[PDB]
Amino acid sequence: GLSDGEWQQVLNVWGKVEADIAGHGQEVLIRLFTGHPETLEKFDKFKHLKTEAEMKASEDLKKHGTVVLTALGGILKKHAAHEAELKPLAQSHATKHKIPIKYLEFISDAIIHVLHSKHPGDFGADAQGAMTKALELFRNDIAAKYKELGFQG
Amino acid sequence: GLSDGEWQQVLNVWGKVEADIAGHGQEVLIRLFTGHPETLEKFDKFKHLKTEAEMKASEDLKKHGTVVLTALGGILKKHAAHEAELKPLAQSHATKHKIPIKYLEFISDAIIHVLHSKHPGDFGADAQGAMTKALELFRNDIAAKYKELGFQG
Ligand code: HEM
Ligand code: HEM
Ligand SMILES: [Co+2]
Ligand SMILES: [Co+2]
Ligand SMILES: [O]
Ligand SMILES: [O]
Repeated sequence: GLSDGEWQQVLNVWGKVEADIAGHGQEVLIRLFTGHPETLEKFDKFKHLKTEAEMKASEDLKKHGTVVLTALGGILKKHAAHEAELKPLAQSHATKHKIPIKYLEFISDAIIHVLHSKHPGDFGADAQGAMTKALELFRNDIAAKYKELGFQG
Repeated sequence: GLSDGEWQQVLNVWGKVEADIAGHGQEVLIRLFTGHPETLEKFDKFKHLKTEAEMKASEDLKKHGTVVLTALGGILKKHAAHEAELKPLAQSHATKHKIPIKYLEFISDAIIHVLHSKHPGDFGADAQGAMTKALELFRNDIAAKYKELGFQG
């Protein structure tokens, strides 16, 4: 896992990328295609390109390089924002509060019941099943952080 | 994982909680402590409450109810926002493009290389280490989806 300052280092350098995404995208695919030419074979519109000069001249490769870094940028920013909220929760529940995963199952059961009983119109079998799965994802994320810190519970 | 409609149910359902989070929180915690009393003994500020009467009467149990459901709401929203960008990318690259994990390593190395080259000033040893881990987490997320869909990456 990444520390708070590491995630901030990644967002910090990604700001520099987004400021000239067209050029960065170009260089990254040329770096890919020259270093590992088997990768060029997946791209119908590019596999004809033989040299760095032809690849730099390809408007298609330029535009796809931007499509790739735009998508990556968005996914890393989303990953970082999930971690900024998950990490301190996991940290405190592990080391200070000392809450076994089982107890998080208990509170998950409670959340489902209170929701069924207070908002049954908005909480059918399908929503109840959706909310059940979402709370399992939340506990598995805490659980994957508990193993990292070596918290036994 | 969950379908777009499932997440939308969870998010709809969450809306009805945010209308009265104080009350919802209070009942979840009271339902938790009555059902499983060992959970009350992790709260050094609530373990003096013996009855449901004392518990409904606690200003701070109620305020802690709001803290729990707020944080849980926040984290599930960020979880869903990450998935919504991971899923389509994993889908297309597994089923249509058929891109093995190995190739995602190559493009990861290329991004790191071009950032070392073009932006040393925002990309020293620590920042490079940070990005290396961040792209590892990205590949793992993709690899986890590859398993679900049956694609051998
Ligand atoms: C960080 C890594 C990557 C990102 C963020 C990324 C992102 C994308 C995006 C957004 C698309 C267009 C929408 C889509 O089809 O899903 C795309 C298309 C594609 N990607 Fe990737 N990709 C990555 C790595 C790779 C690698 C390593 C390869 C091949 C070696 C690859 C091959 C392709 C191909 C063939 C297409 C279709 C191109 C076309 O039809 O014009 N991707 N990629
Ligand atoms: C959905 C599940 C849970 C969420 C979202 C959650 C969230 C939080 C938050 C945001 C805090 C305050 C910040 C912090 O210290 O980390 C907190 C504190 C705490 N949580 Fe949790 N929690 C959950 C489940 C549990 C369970 C099951 C227990 C115990 C059985 C527990 C015990 C505590 C304790 C003891 C504190 C310290 C309270 C104090 O001294 O004032 N949590 N929780
Ligand atoms: Co999560
Ligand atoms: Co991710
Ligand atoms: O790509
Ligand atoms: O909590």
